[PDB]
Amino acid sequence: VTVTVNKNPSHTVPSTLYGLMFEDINHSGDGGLYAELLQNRAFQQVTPNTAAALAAWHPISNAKLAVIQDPSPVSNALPNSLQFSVPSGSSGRVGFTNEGFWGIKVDSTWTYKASLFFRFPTSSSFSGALTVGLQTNAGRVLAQNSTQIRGTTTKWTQINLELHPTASAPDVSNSFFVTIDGAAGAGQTINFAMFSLFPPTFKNRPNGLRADIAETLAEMGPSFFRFPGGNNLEGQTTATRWQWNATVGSLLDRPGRVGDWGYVNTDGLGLLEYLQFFEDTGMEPIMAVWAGYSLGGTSLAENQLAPYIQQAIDQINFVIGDPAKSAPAALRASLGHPEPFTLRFVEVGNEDFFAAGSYPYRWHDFVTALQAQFPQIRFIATTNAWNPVLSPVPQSYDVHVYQTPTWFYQNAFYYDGFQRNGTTYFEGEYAAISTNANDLFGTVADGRLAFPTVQSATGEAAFMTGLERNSDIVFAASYAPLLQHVNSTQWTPDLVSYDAGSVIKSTSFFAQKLFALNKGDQYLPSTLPTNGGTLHWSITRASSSGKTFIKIANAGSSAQSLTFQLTQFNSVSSTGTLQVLTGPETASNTPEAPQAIVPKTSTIGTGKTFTYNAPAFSVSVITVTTN
Ligand SMILES: *[C@@H]1O[C@H](CO)[C@@H](O[C@@H]2O[C@H](CO)[C@@H](O[C@@H]3O[C@H](CO)[C@@H](O)[C@H](O)[C@@H]3O)[C@H](O)[C@H]2NC(C)=O)[C@H](O)[C@H]1NC(C)=O
Ligand SMILES: *[C@@H]1O[C@H](CO)[C@@H](O[C@@H]2O[C@H](CO)[C@@H](O)[C@H](O)[C@H]2NC(C)=O)[C@H](O)[C@H]1NC(C)=O
Ligand SMILES: *[C@@H]1O[C@H](CO)[C@@H](O[C@@H]2O[C@H](CO)[C@@H](O)[C@H](O)[C@H]2NC(C)=O)[C@H](O)[C@H]1NC(C)=O
Ligand SMILES: *[C@@H]1O[C@H](CO)[C@@H](O[C@@H]2O[C@H](CO)[C@@H](O)[C@H](O)[C@H]2NC(C)=O)[C@H](O)[C@H]1NC(C)=O
Ligand SMILES: OC[C@@H]1O[C@@H](O)[C@H](O)[C@H]1O
Ligand SMILES: [Cl-]
Repeated sequence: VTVTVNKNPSHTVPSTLYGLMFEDINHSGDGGLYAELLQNRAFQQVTPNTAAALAAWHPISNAKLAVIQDPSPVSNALPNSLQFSVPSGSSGRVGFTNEGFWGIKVDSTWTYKASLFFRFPTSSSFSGALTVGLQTNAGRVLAQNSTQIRGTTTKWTQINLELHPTASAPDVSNSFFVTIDGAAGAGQTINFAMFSLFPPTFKNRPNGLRADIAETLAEMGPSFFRFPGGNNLEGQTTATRWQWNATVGSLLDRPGRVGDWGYVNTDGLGLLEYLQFFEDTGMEPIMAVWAGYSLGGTSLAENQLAPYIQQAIDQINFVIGDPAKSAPAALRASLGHPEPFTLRFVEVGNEDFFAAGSYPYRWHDFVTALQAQFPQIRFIATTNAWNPVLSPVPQSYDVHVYQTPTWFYQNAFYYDGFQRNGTTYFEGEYAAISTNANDLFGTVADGRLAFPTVQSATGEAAFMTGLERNSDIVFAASYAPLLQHVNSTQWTPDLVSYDAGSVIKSTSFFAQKLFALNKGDQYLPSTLPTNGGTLHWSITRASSSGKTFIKIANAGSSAQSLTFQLTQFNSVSSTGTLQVLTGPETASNTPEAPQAIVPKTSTIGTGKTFTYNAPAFSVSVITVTTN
């Protein structure tokens, strides 16, 4: 096919076109992006005196463990304590371990920060060292530090100890430990609460993020971060919804919540930590507010909304408000960030098409209130576009689609026929998730993708060329889900996967990265691809530099030739760069082969005419300079 490139741009490409979608799913927050290494660190939202309250915790030697409703808890938010009892007659090493989130990476190049709170409920004569550390799951100690404690300490006391491993572990099958001398401790009980173990964090942020994952997200050049959901915003019930205020301040005062994917969220990754990450990466937020619906099917009545609308206002004021004018903004200032953060986009609920009966009044009441307080924010509706009819008329809709790879290339013209009437569209969740059109949300045996494939990424890339062509009305687009702990998965496929020690960048991740990093501010119209065809392209140009990015998706099984005609330009560089992602149709990056499919960069001859053969199942970016 001959592709003629117009020199005259048709529209400005939004700064926001490519970004990320985040919720805590697949242990993407706790166990993932949030750097805390101990699972069930503070016994949040568990039932005292149950086995499940002890999840991730194990005795050393003859230690007796129970999670109790402490008569004197460390805080109101953390009513549960670990009761650690040493039997009479004990000796040697007695204590307990935490297995982490399916392991803990122990790296001698890292300093770890351990902490805990303790008290003796019964004043005792105990006088001896409390040791914390890291051990292999065979009990081989790799790091340790200690401090003196006294049985007379009957009020909560924090211990803070650094840990320096003597050797890196050969795998992630390691645990955190706490021990005392069994003879010194014989017959005694200690209550513990609010444990933590951190590695070095991204940008050395206090209470920050896991470095390899954070860097991987930054590597993709995202422009926005949609958060905190997604389903995990909604709760199963009003009472279990995400609440911003429960996520800010001291970790002692964060109660955690049962999230929407089968596990407790600590809310250690809370609103301020999200905002700091955006500062650290240059992303801007697309922040959701809870909108009166939860996943059990309950809509709050219209005459019930006011306190929830106020909570949304409070949430936004925490982000952007003048500290002198609201308590949430004063709180932001008091936590060390008096300056407002950026916030241009707020999403009202999540997937309210499932609650489209009540969304008209919820949308109306939330948006009229929020727009009145925040006249510069653009509010995004979550129902299906234009059905039901909302008031006020939405400026934006969030469109989600989970489909087959084929659907994505067949639907690259999704936005071409939309009216240009002042509405913008956020493709806030999309992914090619299955090869089985008859059972998209099924099992792997029934065609569900365990990991993105070259087929899925190239189908998505074809669709993305349509997002970029239609970026006069498409302002933002994010794959979902973003992150997956391979040891605790509720949804596949996911953009980036990991275990306790390493990261897997998917085929889809590379398609995302190639689109986001090679994106000009000008859209250059070109010969249209065949609507329904497997071969797609989109061309943009950087106004300041003339860097011109030709993005090509071949989502099909046939190689396809493209001849590019740039004769309208005064000049075209004599060479360009080629970045190509390709491989067998069903190839994936997996924990066992994490670099099976990676992009390749080379230099090609260019000018006013050049020919490229786009391989079967490929994403290609050709970069030339044009003036
Ligand atoms: C985060 O902020 C919200 C908003 O203040 C807090 O939620 C509020 O919590 C109070 C205390 O639970 C709720 O009050 C109770 O209301 C019911 C029935 O209307 C009544 O039976 C009780 O005696 C009591 O008055 C209040 O309704 C609730 N508001 C909302 C919007 O949920 C929340 O507790 C804060 N979270 C943290 C961790 O600080
Ligand atoms: C045990 O932990 C303590 C407390 O973290 C470590 O002492 C700290 O060391 C850092 C680095 O020198 C200092 O910045 C802090 O001021 C120290 N605090 C205290 C209270 O001493 C100590 O180095 C650790 N020891 C081992 C063997 O890991
Ligand atoms: C932008 O264009 C779309 C497409 O015509 C409009 O969508 C229609 O909206 C009405 C209600 O307002 C519905 O009854 C139609 O089904 C919608 N059409 C389609 C194809 O979805 C939308 O109203 C326009 N918006 C503005 C702001 O002018
Ligand atoms: C976490 O997941 C990883 C990856 O799936 C598991 O490691 C794999 O385990 C299977 C079955 O034992 C092996 O055949 C693979 O060779 C392993 N892959 C790699 C890359 O090591 C790991 O065992 C899981 N961890 C836990 C605690 O369940
Ligand atoms: O990305 C996974 C889920 O898909 C959509 O149903 C939900 O918003 C999201 O939580
Ligand atoms: Cl398919």
